[PDB]
Amino acid sequence: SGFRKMAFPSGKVEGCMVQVTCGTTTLNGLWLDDVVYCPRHVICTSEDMLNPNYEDLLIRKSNHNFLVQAGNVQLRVIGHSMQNCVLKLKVDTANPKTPKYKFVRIQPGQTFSVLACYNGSPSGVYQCAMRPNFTIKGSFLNGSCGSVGFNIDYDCVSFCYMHHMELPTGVHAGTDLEGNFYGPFVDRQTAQAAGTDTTITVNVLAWLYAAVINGDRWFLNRFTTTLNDFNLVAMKYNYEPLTQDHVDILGPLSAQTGIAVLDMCASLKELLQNGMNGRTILGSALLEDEFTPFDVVRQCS
Amino acid sequence: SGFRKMAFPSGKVEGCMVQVTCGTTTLNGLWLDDVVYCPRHVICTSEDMLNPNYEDLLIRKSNHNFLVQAGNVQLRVIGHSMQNCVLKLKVDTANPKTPKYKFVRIQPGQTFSVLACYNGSPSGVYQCAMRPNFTIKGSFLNGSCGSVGFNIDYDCVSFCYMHHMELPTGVHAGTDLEGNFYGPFVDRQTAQAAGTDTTITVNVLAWLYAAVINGDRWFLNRFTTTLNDFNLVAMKYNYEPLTQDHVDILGPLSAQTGIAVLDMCASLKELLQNGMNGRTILGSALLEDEFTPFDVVRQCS
Amino acid sequence: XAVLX
Amino acid sequence: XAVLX
Repeated sequence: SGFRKMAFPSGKVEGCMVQVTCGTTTLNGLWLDDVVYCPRHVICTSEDMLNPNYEDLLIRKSNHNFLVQAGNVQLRVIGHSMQNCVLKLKVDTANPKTPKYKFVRIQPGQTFSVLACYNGSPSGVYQCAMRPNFTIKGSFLNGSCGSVGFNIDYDCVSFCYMHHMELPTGVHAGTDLEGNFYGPFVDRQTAQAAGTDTTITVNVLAWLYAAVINGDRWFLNRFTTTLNDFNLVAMKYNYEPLTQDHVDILGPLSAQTGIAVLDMCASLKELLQNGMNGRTILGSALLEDEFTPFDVVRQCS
Repeated sequence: SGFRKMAFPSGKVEGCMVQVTCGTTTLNGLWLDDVVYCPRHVICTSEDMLNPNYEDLLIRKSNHNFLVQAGNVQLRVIGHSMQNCVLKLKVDTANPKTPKYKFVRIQPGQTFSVLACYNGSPSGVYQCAMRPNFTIKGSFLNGSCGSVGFNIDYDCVSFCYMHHMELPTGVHAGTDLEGNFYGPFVDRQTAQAAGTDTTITVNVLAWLYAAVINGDRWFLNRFTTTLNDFNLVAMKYNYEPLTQDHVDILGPLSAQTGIAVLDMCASLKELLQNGMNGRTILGSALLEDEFTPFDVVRQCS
Repeated sequence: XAVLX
Repeated sequence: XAVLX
């Protein structure tokens, strides 16, 4: 038993991290087969950063403007192209450590592991959710750009996030591996703000089920509710509406615990209205919303 | 910015995980050079588990009683010995993926990453602290024994924990890599209980410094306190006494933030006496105590 | 009960 | 300000 915010084992991604330097700018890249993926703002200097024209900056570069370092080795860049906000550097050597992999664009509310990296060297690994406002609450410093987020299924790595920037609120923004930003953000140092966030309701419910699986039951009640009355309460507390799709996704957990989904919604409703009153759930005094139902099933088995 | 419960990248340890089967019992082992380390209760059946005599069970086994599987390959066991609560199986092949490594026995209050593994295959990675009562609050299911905990320094892996059992409270107990249990526990399915735990005070203070580094400051005050008056309050709230050694260890963080250690103790004192009153620190509504000062310095840089 | 993993 | 990492 026990329930932890658990990341995927990171070795298959560690094998893929490289350093990309253009001019005086160094960040991380992802080396898969004979291609290195990295944020395009590697071709920026610090005063190109308020309003760069990336096409202009890139037409003024050649292959030999880019240095790729894979641990000891230097990789010769033999081609370069831009796809949305990512640069693709074709190198003369296929990564011998390339895992089975996919690129995926995830939906808000889904979780993934981030491998925080600096100068091509992994620093740490932690679990994240894509917030409803398409930011992530990460841990990123200067030089971390190009760090990626991923899920692992069997032994195939689904890459879903590459890190590009930090918003004034301390939260983080980035792209899929095709270079399309999550959310409305753009890669320039202009005034940008995240939209109002909300709490991921289906995930909170999944975590309450994890609590029950692990023997935290003080929050259950004999009550129930309809989806609509629950959603009235949820709107009041800045929770996302609960869809019948969500209720169905919660099916297997409801079945393992014998607690109907709408019964657990009644428990969440009274948790929202009363608070915790000095008690904790799975070691948290807040309602946690960065575990999907699939995370709960995976970890609780 | 941002502050996450961050684990070490796990690839160097993933390269070392194997499956050990004896009779009908299968668990995980750690393959370093030409030796596999695993919990000795692999030589137990389920009704040997109330009160095994491990020396008796082991004298009745030979090398060919043990099967070691490293992914595809089977490793031939050419020797076996017992050291405290671990079995050491000498195999005919040195692990080609052996990292630079040390075995370390950690002090309570220190943190480490756990790579949760089943049948020799890593499942996930998460950060843990050794509690003052020498348990850890992990996430472990059947088959997870032999999973290890570790820190990485530069590129040397310091292994400090191997998982053996779960206590009735849902917490976890295990050994160093020489097979000595943390705490008073023994590897038999008898009535055992963790001692009363306490909160790791120096770690709470380090995390308050992390909060300040990241811009959470609502909890600061203009007050100060002496070590002794603070410790009176701490004893009242089941916090560990704060030593001058701890105060000194907090030196660099105090210096980066300009908040004297005893000033932060005054802030902790009023947090203990008043609660949070609906506010959070670094996304937690509880005072977090599983970040050491070194964890804070590492992640905040 | 302790439970061996 | 957004800040590129």
